[PDB]
Amino acid sequence: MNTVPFTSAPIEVTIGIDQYSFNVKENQPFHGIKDIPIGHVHVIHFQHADNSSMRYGYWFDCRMGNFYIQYDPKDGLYKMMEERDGAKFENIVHNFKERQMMVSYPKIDEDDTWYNLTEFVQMDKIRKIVRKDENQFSYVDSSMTTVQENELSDPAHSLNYTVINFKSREAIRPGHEMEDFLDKSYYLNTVMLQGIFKNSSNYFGELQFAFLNAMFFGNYGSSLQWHAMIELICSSATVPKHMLDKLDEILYYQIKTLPEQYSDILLNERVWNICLYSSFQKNSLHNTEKIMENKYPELL
Amino acid sequence: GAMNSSNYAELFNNDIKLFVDDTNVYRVTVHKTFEGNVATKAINGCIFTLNPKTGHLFLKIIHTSVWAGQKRLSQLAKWKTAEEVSALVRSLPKEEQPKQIIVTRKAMLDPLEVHMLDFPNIAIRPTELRLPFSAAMSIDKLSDVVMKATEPQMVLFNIYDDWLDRISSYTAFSRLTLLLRALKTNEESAKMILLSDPTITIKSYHLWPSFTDEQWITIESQMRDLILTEYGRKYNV
Ligand SMILES: CCNS(=O)(=O)Cc1ccc(F)cc1
Ligand SMILES: CCNS(=O)(=O)Cc1ccc(F)cc1
Repeated sequence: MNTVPFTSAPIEVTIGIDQYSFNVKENQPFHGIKDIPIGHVHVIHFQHADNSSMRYGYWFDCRMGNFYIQYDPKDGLYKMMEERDGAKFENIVHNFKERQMMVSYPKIDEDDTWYNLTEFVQMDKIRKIVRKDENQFSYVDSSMTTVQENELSDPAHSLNYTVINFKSREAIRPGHEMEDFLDKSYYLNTVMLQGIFKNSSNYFGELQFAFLNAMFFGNYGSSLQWHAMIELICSSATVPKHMLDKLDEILYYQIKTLPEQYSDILLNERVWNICLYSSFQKNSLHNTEKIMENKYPELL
Repeated sequence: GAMNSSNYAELFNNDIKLFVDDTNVYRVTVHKTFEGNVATKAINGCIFTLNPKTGHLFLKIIHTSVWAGQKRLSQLAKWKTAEEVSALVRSLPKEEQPKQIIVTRKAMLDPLEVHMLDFPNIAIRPTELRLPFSAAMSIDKLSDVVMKATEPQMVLFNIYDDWLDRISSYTAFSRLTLLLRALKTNEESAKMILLSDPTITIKSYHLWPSFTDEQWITIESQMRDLILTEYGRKYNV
């Protein structure tokens, strides 16, 4: 069980750690988060009390280094940094634990929620979408645009999600126009799974990474990416059976975790109605359809 | 974006454009079977592709053999339309290719966009105008060539005959749409107007009768009356 130590908390802030959150008051004696489960990526995220604008945060994996948070009064945000001196770090941490200045990652033993939301998310793959090669952790915020958004403006500050475009030459084989547009299996299986992503583990990972950035940061381009990746599978007549079964589980846990009050902005009516009720896979997502119908029947 | 009453003169500027109407591509007669079920029999159809500035009509005849063994024919017809329009564009010299294609029905937008991906600079546009191009098969010479076709064929016409020698494109399009609207609302009457008088011939190389300027004014007035009349007989006013 690992720890993320904070130099201090100089400004009042709501801090998220994965699906959990807690409020810290201005200058409260808060020195970080302990008992973080090893084996998963994690995200630590922030919303300032004075300017709820810009939720921002950091994706990290404690197996890759020792990471701490220190507020920067010049740039006005809580920054993640890596400490390379393992012994100085173990020392500052043991001290803060002894003084009980840390919150404990509050995981219920029965609860597999975070695993289920991050099954194909890993820190090395995350860096292929969010780029800052000099750090082992990745910053994301509410306003960052995607490569596809930038085509339709700062490149370094962009989420490189794989561009999916149903009315594109990549999606449509010359001579198979109607076939490929009405049945996206060649785009899904040949172009994306066999050519770009390399397997379904990578496709599922980008789909999951897109959802979590949409949910935790209100990142609109990530929401677009999540829905496009769902729609590409649902609009394919030929999908491996194991992929459909896994997608049903992935979406079930996403819909389960979504805040009820954000469904209006985080769920696209057209995509979900098309996916659940019109698409080739309308009958292949039993768990997702049941939770959607019982939790958000208005959207449908 | 969409083409409507506000931007109407754009049709007659010097940017090449085509209207595409797919109404008459998939045509059927509905009938009873020996067992008392209902079946359809396809008949030849046509794509109506028209340059409104010059009157050039590219009439691609759709022979019933294209439907043999195919399913979901009304959907296929939209994609077949888009395939044939794309093939027409590719066949034209670059300087004759359109800058915009206006589809008369919004269901043609995605099929045509997908078939024209190789032409990113050709705009595919809908329209809010309710144009009467479905009535093209009420022009006797067009109906005749479609029904006689034994194989896929493209036939070129000038739908304005020689009118552009005497009138502008705007006026020629207005006359065409008036004639077609009349033929659509009451074909028998419209055709009686156009041809009751047996002293006005249709030239071999033309589609419509050889009316003088004055006769066109009478004709046009008679078509307006017809349209308002039928609008009366329809709504009881
Ligand atoms: C403030 C500088 N200290 S340090 O260099 O030892 C790295 C570190 C800082 C704060 C922590 F909570 C844990 C580690
Ligand atoms: C073409 C890029 N493929 S990828 O394998 O990097 C997708 C991916 C991105 C982020 C993840 F957390 C997991 C997977």
